[PDB]
Amino acid sequence: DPFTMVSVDNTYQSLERELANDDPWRLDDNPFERERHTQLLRLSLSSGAVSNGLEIGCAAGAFTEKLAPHCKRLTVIDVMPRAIGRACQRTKRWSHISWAATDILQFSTAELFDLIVVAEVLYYLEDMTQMRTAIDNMVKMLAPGGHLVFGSARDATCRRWGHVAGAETVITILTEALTEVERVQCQGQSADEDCLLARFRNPE
Ligand SMILES: Nc1ncnc2c1ncn2[C@@H]1O[C@H](CSCC[C@H](N)C(=O)O)[C@@H](O)[C@H]1O
Repeated sequence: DPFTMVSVDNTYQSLERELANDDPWRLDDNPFERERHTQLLRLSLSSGAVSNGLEIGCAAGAFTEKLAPHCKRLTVIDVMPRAIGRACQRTKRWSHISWAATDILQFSTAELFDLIVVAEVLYYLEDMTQMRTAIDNMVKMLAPGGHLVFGSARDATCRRWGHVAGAETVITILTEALTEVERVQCQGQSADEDCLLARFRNPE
């Protein structure tokens, strides 16, 4: 069925607009987003407590808040300063969270993480060369036994949203460097609410 979304000149403005909503991306108020988060957290916790976690793309901190109590240390990156601002207010009781306003394309640490969560973010990149670059970066920052928990709207949905690729395409690329340990589908009320999540292990 046909649908309507806000229309902007670039991805920065798209992000900035959602981050100015009371509930960005409806991540608090949408039962589908809550169920997605349940799956995302179930996958993240599959191996128990995390030593050094990374969250890539935090919106207003809805998932950060669910993840934080289970990581000894948590780092959170987001290309939008407004996302860091909203999320760190949400998680203020925790003293073990670090933040950086950076694009995943530009993020370079010597840090290795035993969990990287990358959900509903990689389709904002402009093309497949950027996705690969970001994926290589994520693979590089995985600890020798660590897991990567990925989630995304499907390819078709992503293409309807004006983006280049979604879940199936990224899973394919992820699989060249990493070992798939599990996956889950997540479906809501419409074609737009149809998500694939997969948990990958670093064969290392
Ligand atoms: N290239 C990029 N690098 C880092 N963060 C990005 C980014 N492109 C978009 N983002 C951020 O990714 C977030 C997407 S909303 C998804 C949030 C969370 N992962 C969840 O599943 O609920 C926003 O905070 C947006 O600002």
